[PDB]
Amino acid sequence: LGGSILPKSAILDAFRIAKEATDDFILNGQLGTYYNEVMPRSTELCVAHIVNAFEQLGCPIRSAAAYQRLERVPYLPKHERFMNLIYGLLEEARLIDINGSEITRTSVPVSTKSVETMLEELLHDEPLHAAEHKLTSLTGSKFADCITGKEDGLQLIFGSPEGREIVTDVYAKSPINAVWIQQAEFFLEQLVKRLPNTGEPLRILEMGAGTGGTTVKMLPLLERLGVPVEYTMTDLSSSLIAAARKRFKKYPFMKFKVVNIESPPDPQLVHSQHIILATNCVHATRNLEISTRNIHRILRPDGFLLLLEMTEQVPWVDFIFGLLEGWWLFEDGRRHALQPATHWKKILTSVGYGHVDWTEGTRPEANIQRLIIALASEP
Ligand SMILES: Nc1ncnc2c1ncn2[C@@H]1O[C@H](CSCC[C@H](N)C(=O)O)[C@@H](O)[C@H]1O
Repeated sequence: LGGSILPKSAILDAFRIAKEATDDFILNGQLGTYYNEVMPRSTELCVAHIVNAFEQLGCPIRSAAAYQRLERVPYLPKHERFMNLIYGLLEEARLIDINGSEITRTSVPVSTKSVETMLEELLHDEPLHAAEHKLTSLTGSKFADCITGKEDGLQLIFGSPEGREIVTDVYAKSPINAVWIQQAEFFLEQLVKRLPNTGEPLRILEMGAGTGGTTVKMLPLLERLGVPVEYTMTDLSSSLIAAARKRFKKYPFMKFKVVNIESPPDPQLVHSQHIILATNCVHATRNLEISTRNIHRILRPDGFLLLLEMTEQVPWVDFIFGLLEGWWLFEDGRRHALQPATHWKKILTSVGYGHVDWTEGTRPEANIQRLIIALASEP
Protein backbone atom coordinates (compact mmCIF):
# COMPACT_ATOMS: atom_id res chain seq x y z
CA LEU A 1 0.00 0.00 0.00
CA GLY A 2 1.98 2.92 -1.35
CA GLY A 3 0.54 6.21 -0.15
CA SER A 4 1.05 9.78 -1.22
CA ILE A 5 4.13 11.83 -0.37
CA LEU A 6 3.38 14.35 2.41
CA PRO A 7 6.22 16.86 2.85
CA LYS A 8 6.35 18.65 6.20
CA SER A 9 6.51 22.05 4.42
CA ALA A 10 3.14 21.44 2.75
CA ILE A 11 1.53 20.91 6.13
CA LEU A 12 3.21 23.81 7.90
CA ASP A 13 2.77 26.29 5.05
CA ALA A 14 -0.88 25.39 4.56
CA PHE A 15 -1.59 25.57 8.29
CA ARG A 16 0.10 28.95 8.63
CA ILE A 17 -2.05 30.35 5.81
CA ALA A 18 -5.24 28.96 7.36
CA LYS A 19 -4.23 30.14 10.85
CA GLU A 20 -3.68 33.73 9.76
CA ALA A 21 -7.19 33.80 8.22
CA THR A 22 -8.99 32.68 11.42
CA ASP A 23 -10.66 36.08 12.04
CA ASP A 24 -11.60 36.21 8.36
CA PHE A 25 -13.40 32.86 8.65
CA ILE A 26 -15.21 34.05 11.80
CA LEU A 27 -16.47 37.21 10.08
CA ASN A 28 -17.34 35.55 6.76
CA GLY A 29 -19.15 32.72 8.49
CA GLN A 30 -21.41 35.13 10.39
CA LEU A 31 -19.87 34.38 13.81
CA GLY A 32 -18.42 37.85 14.35
CA THR A 33 -21.11 38.95 16.80
CA TYR A 34 -21.54 35.60 18.49
CA TYR A 35 -19.61 36.10 21.74
CA ASN A 36 -20.88 39.60 22.48
CA GLU A 37 -24.39 39.56 20.98
CA VAL A 38 -25.72 35.99 20.56
CA MET A 39 -24.27 34.10 23.50
CA PRO A 40 -25.67 36.41 26.22
CA ARG A 41 -29.09 35.74 24.74
CA SER A 42 -28.70 31.98 24.65
CA THR A 43 -27.28 32.07 28.20
CA GLU A 44 -30.30 34.10 29.25
CA LEU A 45 -32.59 31.44 27.78
CA CYS A 46 -30.72 28.69 29.63
CA VAL A 47 -31.00 30.57 32.91
CA ALA A 48 -34.73 31.13 32.38
CA HIS A 49 -35.19 27.43 31.70
CA ILE A 50 -33.26 26.65 34.88
CA VAL A 51 -35.41 29.01 36.95
CA ASN A 52 -38.53 27.34 35.55
CA ALA A 53 -37.19 23.87 36.41
CA PHE A 54 -36.29 24.97 39.93
CA GLU A 55 -39.80 26.31 40.50
CA GLN A 56 -41.19 22.99 39.23
CA LEU A 57 -38.90 21.16 41.67
CA GLY A 58 -40.12 23.18 44.66
CA CYS A 59 -37.50 25.95 44.77
CA PRO A 60 -39.36 29.33 44.88
CA ILE A 61 -36.46 31.19 43.33
CA ARG A 62 -38.70 33.46 41.28
CA SER A 63 -40.47 34.83 44.37
CA ALA A 64 -37.72 34.47 46.99
CA ALA A 65 -36.70 37.60 48.85
CA ALA A 66 -33.16 38.91 49.05
CA TYR A 67 -30.92 36.71 51.26
CA GLN A 68 -33.54 33.92 51.44
CA ARG A 69 -31.89 30.54 51.96
CA LEU A 70 -32.75 28.17 49.11
CA GLU A 71 -32.72 24.40 49.43
CA ARG A 72 -30.92 22.34 46.82
CA VAL A 73 -33.26 20.95 44.17
CA PRO A 74 -33.61 17.15 43.77
CA TYR A 75 -31.72 15.33 41.05
CA LEU A 76 -30.14 12.00 40.25
CA PRO A 77 -26.68 11.40 41.77
CA LYS A 78 -25.09 11.06 38.32
CA HIS A 79 -25.88 14.74 37.77
CA GLU A 80 -23.88 16.08 40.75
CA ARG A 81 -21.05 17.60 38.67
CA PHE A 82 -23.53 19.00 36.13
CA MET A 83 -25.74 20.52 38.79
CA ASN A 84 -22.76 22.24 40.39
CA LEU A 85 -22.17 23.80 36.95
CA ILE A 86 -25.90 24.68 36.76
CA TYR A 87 -25.80 26.42 40.14
CA GLY A 88 -22.66 28.13 38.95
CA LEU A 89 -24.54 29.52 35.98
CA LEU A 90 -27.29 30.83 38.25
CA GLU A 91 -24.63 32.53 40.36
CA GLU A 92 -22.98 34.06 37.30
CA ALA A 93 -26.42 35.41 36.35
CA ARG A 94 -26.48 36.98 39.84
CA LEU A 95 -29.73 35.29 40.88
CA ILE A 96 -28.07 33.38 43.73
CA ASP A 97 -25.04 33.69 45.95
CA ILE A 98 -23.28 30.47 46.87
CA ASN A 99 -21.29 29.99 50.08
CA GLY A 100 -20.12 26.40 50.11
CA SER A 101 -23.30 24.44 50.72
CA GLU A 102 -25.46 27.50 51.43
CA ILE A 103 -27.47 28.94 48.54
CA THR A 104 -29.05 32.35 49.06
CA ARG A 105 -31.20 34.51 46.80
CA THR A 106 -29.90 37.90 45.64
CA SER A 107 -31.86 41.11 45.05
CA VAL A 108 -31.72 40.59 41.27
CA PRO A 109 -35.17 39.90 39.78
CA VAL A 110 -35.71 36.94 37.51
CA SER A 111 -36.51 37.99 33.97
CA THR A 112 -40.23 38.37 33.28
CA LYS A 113 -39.99 37.32 29.64
CA SER A 114 -41.10 33.75 29.07
CA VAL A 115 -38.77 31.18 27.55
CA GLU A 116 -41.27 31.01 24.69
CA THR A 117 -40.90 34.72 23.99
CA MET A 118 -37.10 34.52 24.44
CA LEU A 119 -36.84 31.73 21.87
CA GLU A 120 -39.22 33.36 19.41
CA GLU A 121 -37.25 36.60 19.47
CA LEU A 122 -33.87 34.88 19.30
CA LEU A 123 -34.94 32.72 16.36
CA HIS A 124 -36.27 35.76 14.51
CA ASP A 125 -33.24 37.94 15.34
CA GLU A 126 -30.47 35.36 14.80
CA PRO A 127 -31.77 32.80 12.29
CA LEU A 128 -28.32 31.53 11.29
CA HIS A 129 -27.81 30.34 14.88
CA ALA A 130 -31.28 28.86 15.21
CA ALA A 131 -30.29 25.23 15.64
CA GLU A 132 -28.53 25.49 19.02
CA HIS A 133 -31.27 27.73 20.37
CA LYS A 134 -33.95 25.24 19.37
CA LEU A 135 -31.86 22.51 20.99
CA THR A 136 -31.54 24.68 24.10
CA SER A 137 -35.31 24.73 24.51
CA LEU A 138 -35.80 21.07 23.48
CA THR A 139 -33.96 19.83 26.56
CA GLY A 140 -34.36 23.07 28.51
CA SER A 141 -38.17 22.89 28.57
CA LYS A 142 -37.87 19.37 30.02
CA PHE A 143 -34.99 20.19 32.37
CA ALA A 144 -36.66 19.25 35.66
CA ASP A 145 -37.84 15.97 34.14
CA CYS A 146 -34.30 15.21 32.87
CA ILE A 147 -32.36 15.92 36.03
CA THR A 148 -34.79 13.80 38.12
CA GLY A 149 -34.83 10.90 35.64
CA LYS A 150 -38.41 11.19 34.40
CA GLU A 151 -36.94 11.99 30.97
CA ASP A 152 -33.49 11.30 29.54
CA GLY A 153 -31.53 13.95 27.66
CA LEU A 154 -30.06 11.50 25.16
CA GLN A 155 -33.53 10.12 24.37
CA LEU A 156 -35.02 13.62 23.97
CA ILE A 157 -32.43 14.68 21.43
CA PHE A 158 -31.97 11.52 19.40
CA GLY A 159 -35.24 9.67 19.95
CA SER A 160 -37.21 12.05 17.79
CA PRO A 161 -36.55 13.11 14.20
CA GLU A 162 -36.98 16.75 15.22
CA GLY A 163 -34.16 16.47 17.72
CA ARG A 164 -31.98 14.50 15.30
CA GLU A 165 -32.49 17.17 12.64
CA ILE A 166 -31.62 19.98 15.04
CA VAL A 167 -28.44 18.36 16.30
CA THR A 168 -27.26 17.60 12.74
CA ASP A 169 -27.88 21.24 11.88
CA VAL A 170 -25.96 22.29 15.00
CA TYR A 171 -22.96 20.25 13.90
CA ALA A 172 -23.01 21.13 10.16
CA LYS A 173 -24.84 24.41 9.66
CA SER A 174 -24.52 26.57 12.79
CA PRO A 175 -21.65 29.07 12.30
CA ILE A 176 -20.25 28.15 15.74
CA ASN A 177 -19.19 24.86 14.11
CA ALA A 178 -19.23 25.64 10.37
CA VAL A 179 -16.63 28.41 10.67
CA TRP A 180 -13.80 26.07 11.62
CA ILE A 181 -14.96 23.29 9.28
CA GLN A 182 -14.78 25.81 6.46
CA GLN A 183 -11.33 26.83 7.67
CA ALA A 184 -10.26 23.19 7.66
CA GLU A 185 -11.43 22.94 4.04
CA PHE A 186 -9.15 25.87 3.16
CA PHE A 187 -6.23 24.30 5.00
CA LEU A 188 -6.67 20.96 3.23
CA GLU A 189 -7.08 22.58 -0.21
CA GLN A 190 -3.88 24.58 0.25
CA LEU A 191 -2.21 21.42 1.56
CA VAL A 192 -3.13 19.31 -1.46
CA LYS A 193 -1.80 21.99 -3.91
CA ARG A 194 1.66 21.38 -2.39
CA LEU A 195 1.67 17.58 -2.61
CA PRO A 196 3.67 15.53 -5.13
CA ASN A 197 1.47 13.59 -7.53
CA THR A 198 2.51 9.93 -7.72
CA GLY A 199 -0.91 8.45 -8.47
CA GLU A 200 -0.95 7.13 -4.91
CA PRO A 201 -3.77 8.01 -2.50
CA LEU A 202 -3.90 10.41 0.36
CA ARG A 203 -5.31 8.37 3.23
CA ILE A 204 -7.62 10.34 5.49
CA LEU A 205 -9.45 8.87 8.48
CA GLU A 206 -12.17 10.76 10.32
CA MET A 207 -12.85 9.79 13.91
CA GLY A 208 -16.08 10.60 15.68
CA ALA A 209 -17.57 11.59 12.35
CA GLY A 210 -21.03 11.18 13.83
CA THR A 211 -23.68 13.11 11.89
CA GLY A 212 -21.20 14.08 9.18
CA GLY A 213 -21.00 17.75 10.08
CA THR A 214 -17.42 17.81 8.88
CA THR A 215 -17.79 14.91 6.46
CA VAL A 216 -20.43 16.66 4.37
CA LYS A 217 -17.88 19.37 3.51
CA MET A 218 -14.79 17.19 3.09
CA LEU A 219 -16.24 14.83 0.48
CA PRO A 220 -17.29 17.45 -2.13
CA LEU A 221 -13.98 19.16 -1.44
CA LEU A 222 -11.99 16.01 -2.24
CA GLU A 223 -14.25 15.33 -5.23
CA ARG A 224 -13.44 18.77 -6.69
CA LEU A 225 -9.70 18.56 -6.01
CA GLY A 226 -9.58 15.26 -7.89
CA VAL A 227 -6.39 13.87 -6.36
CA PRO A 228 -6.37 10.18 -5.38
CA VAL A 229 -7.81 9.70 -1.91
CA GLU A 230 -9.20 7.07 0.43
CA TYR A 231 -11.48 8.65 3.07
CA THR A 232 -12.38 6.38 5.98
CA MET A 233 -15.33 7.77 7.88
CA THR A 234 -15.58 6.26 11.36
CA ASP A 235 -17.45 6.63 14.66
CA LEU A 236 -18.23 4.70 17.79
CA SER A 237 -21.89 4.52 16.67
CA SER A 238 -22.75 1.83 14.12
CA SER A 239 -26.14 3.39 13.35
CA LEU A 240 -24.56 6.73 12.45
CA ILE A 241 -22.09 4.89 10.19
CA ALA A 242 -24.77 2.79 8.51
CA ALA A 243 -26.75 5.95 7.77
CA ALA A 244 -23.62 7.68 6.45
CA ARG A 245 -22.77 4.69 4.24
CA LYS A 246 -26.10 5.32 2.49
CA ARG A 247 -25.92 9.14 2.52
CA PHE A 248 -22.34 9.31 1.22
CA LYS A 249 -22.44 6.39 -1.24
CA LYS A 250 -22.21 8.94 -4.08
CA TYR A 251 -18.49 9.18 -3.47
CA PRO A 252 -16.43 6.16 -4.64
CA PHE A 253 -13.35 7.02 -2.55
CA MET A 254 -15.19 6.23 0.71
CA LYS A 255 -14.69 3.54 3.30
CA PHE A 256 -16.97 3.33 6.36
CA LYS A 257 -16.11 1.62 9.67
CA VAL A 258 -16.90 1.60 13.41
CA VAL A 259 -13.79 2.71 15.32
CA ASN A 260 -13.39 3.46 19.02
CA ILE A 261 -10.83 6.22 19.69
CA GLU A 262 -10.04 4.60 23.06
CA SER A 263 -9.15 1.19 21.57
CA PRO A 264 -5.66 0.12 20.54
CA PRO A 265 -5.43 0.08 16.74
CA ASP A 266 -5.57 -3.26 14.99
CA PRO A 267 -2.51 -4.00 12.80
CA GLN A 268 -4.36 -2.90 9.67
CA LEU A 269 -4.71 0.65 11.07
CA VAL A 270 -1.12 1.01 12.34
CA HIS A 271 0.88 3.68 10.48
CA SER A 272 -1.75 3.75 7.76
CA GLN A 273 -3.14 7.28 7.58
CA HIS A 274 -1.74 10.63 6.37
CA ILE A 275 -4.45 12.65 8.13
CA ILE A 276 -6.74 12.04 11.06
CA LEU A 277 -9.67 14.45 11.31
CA ALA A 278 -11.49 14.59 14.68
CA THR A 279 -14.19 17.19 15.36
CA ASN A 280 -15.26 17.47 19.02
CA CYS A 281 -14.97 13.78 19.75
CA VAL A 282 -11.57 13.23 21.35
CA HIS A 283 -12.55 15.31 24.40
CA ALA A 284 -15.41 12.84 25.01
CA THR A 285 -13.04 10.01 25.80
CA ARG A 286 -11.84 8.90 29.22
CA ASN A 287 -8.15 9.72 28.95
CA LEU A 288 -6.64 12.15 26.48
CA GLU A 289 -3.15 10.62 26.66
CA ILE A 290 -4.48 7.17 25.79
CA SER A 291 -6.72 8.49 23.03
CA THR A 292 -4.12 10.70 21.36
CA ARG A 293 -1.48 7.97 21.69
CA ASN A 294 -3.83 5.57 19.92
CA ILE A 295 -4.33 8.17 17.19
CA HIS A 296 -0.57 8.66 16.93
CA ARG A 297 -0.03 4.98 16.19
CA ILE A 298 -2.56 5.06 13.33
CA LEU A 299 -0.67 7.94 11.69
CA ARG A 300 2.05 7.43 9.18
CA PRO A 301 5.31 9.07 10.37
CA ASP A 302 4.73 11.84 7.83
CA GLY A 303 1.11 12.36 8.94
CA PHE A 304 -0.79 14.59 11.30
CA LEU A 305 -3.83 14.94 13.48
CA LEU A 306 -6.23 17.84 12.90
CA LEU A 307 -8.45 18.38 15.91
CA LEU A 308 -11.44 20.67 15.84
CA GLU A 309 -12.05 21.17 19.55
CA MET A 310 -14.10 23.51 21.66
CA THR A 311 -11.42 25.10 23.82
CA GLU A 312 -13.63 27.41 25.93
CA GLN A 313 -16.90 26.53 27.65
CA VAL A 314 -20.13 28.06 26.28
CA PRO A 315 -23.18 28.00 28.59
CA TRP A 316 -25.73 26.54 26.14
CA VAL A 317 -23.30 23.73 25.28
CA ASP A 318 -22.85 22.76 28.93
CA PHE A 319 -26.57 23.23 29.57
CA ILE A 320 -27.54 20.67 26.92
CA PHE A 321 -24.66 18.25 26.68
CA GLY A 322 -24.10 18.25 30.41
CA LEU A 323 -27.26 16.12 30.62
CA LEU A 324 -25.49 13.32 28.71
CA GLU A 325 -23.28 10.60 30.19
CA GLY A 326 -20.87 11.15 27.26
CA TRP A 327 -19.95 14.62 28.58
CA TRP A 328 -18.67 13.28 31.93
CA LEU A 329 -16.51 10.30 30.96
CA PHE A 330 -13.15 11.97 31.66
CA GLU A 331 -11.13 10.17 34.34
CA ASP A 332 -7.62 11.50 33.64
CA GLY A 333 -7.50 14.49 35.98
CA ARG A 334 -9.67 16.84 33.94
CA ARG A 335 -12.51 18.61 35.72
CA HIS A 336 -14.34 19.21 32.42
CA ALA A 337 -14.26 17.33 29.14
CA LEU A 338 -13.19 20.41 27.18
CA GLN A 339 -9.64 21.74 27.48
CA PRO A 340 -7.72 24.77 26.22
CA ALA A 341 -5.24 24.26 23.41
CA THR A 342 -2.32 24.64 25.83
CA HIS A 343 -3.47 21.50 27.64
CA TRP A 344 -3.99 19.66 24.37
CA LYS A 345 -0.39 20.52 23.44
CA LYS A 346 0.82 19.11 26.75
CA ILE A 347 -0.95 15.80 26.15
CA LEU A 348 0.03 15.62 22.48
CA THR A 349 3.70 16.31 23.15
CA SER A 350 3.85 13.77 25.97
CA VAL A 351 2.62 10.91 23.72
CA GLY A 352 5.04 11.57 20.84
CA TYR A 353 3.62 14.25 18.52
CA GLY A 354 6.48 16.39 17.24
CA HIS A 355 4.80 19.67 16.36
CA VAL A 356 1.62 21.29 17.69
CA ASP A 357 -0.04 24.46 16.43
CA TRP A 358 -3.54 25.94 16.53
CA THR A 359 -5.74 28.66 15.09
CA GLU A 360 -5.88 32.01 16.82
CA GLY A 361 -7.19 35.49 16.18
CA THR A 362 -8.14 38.83 17.66
CA ARG A 363 -11.88 38.18 17.63
CA PRO A 364 -13.16 36.66 20.91
CA GLU A 365 -14.71 33.74 19.01
CA ALA A 366 -11.21 32.66 17.93
CA ASN A 367 -10.88 31.36 21.52
CA ILE A 368 -14.11 29.35 21.54
CA GLN A 369 -13.02 26.59 19.17
CA ARG A 370 -9.72 25.91 17.51
CA LEU A 371 -8.22 23.75 14.87
CA ILE A 372 -5.31 22.06 16.63
CA ILE A 373 -2.82 20.36 14.36
CA ALA A 374 -0.37 17.76 15.69
CA LEU A 375 2.35 16.23 13.54
CA ALA A 376 3.31 12.62 14.17
CA SER A 377 7.05 13.46 13.81
CA GLU A 378 9.24 16.49 14.69
CA PRO A 379 10.28 18.72 11.74
N1 LIG B 1 -14.76 6.57 21.93
C1 LIG B 1 -15.25 7.13 20.82
N2 LIG B 1 -14.75 6.72 19.63
C2 LIG B 1 -15.26 7.25 18.51
N3 LIG B 1 -16.22 8.16 18.37
C3 LIG B 1 -16.70 8.54 19.56
C4 LIG B 1 -16.28 8.09 20.81
N4 LIG B 1 -16.99 8.71 21.82
C5 LIG B 1 -17.82 9.50 21.18
N5 LIG B 1 -17.70 9.45 19.81
C6 LIG B 1 -18.48 10.15 18.81
O1 LIG B 1 -18.02 11.48 18.76
C7 LIG B 1 -19.07 12.32 18.24
C8 LIG B 1 -19.10 13.54 19.14
S1 LIG B 1 -20.28 14.74 18.48
C9 LIG B 1 -19.19 15.94 17.63
C10 LIG B 1 -19.77 16.17 16.25
C11 LIG B 1 -19.41 15.11 15.22
N6 LIG B 1 -18.03 15.13 14.66
C12 LIG B 1 -20.40 15.24 14.03
O2 LIG B 1 -20.15 15.84 13.01
O3 LIG B 1 -21.55 14.67 14.29
C13 LIG B 1 -20.35 11.48 18.23
O4 LIG B 1 -20.62 11.13 16.87
C14 LIG B 1 -19.98 10.25 19.08
O5 LIG B 1 -20.64 9.06 18.66
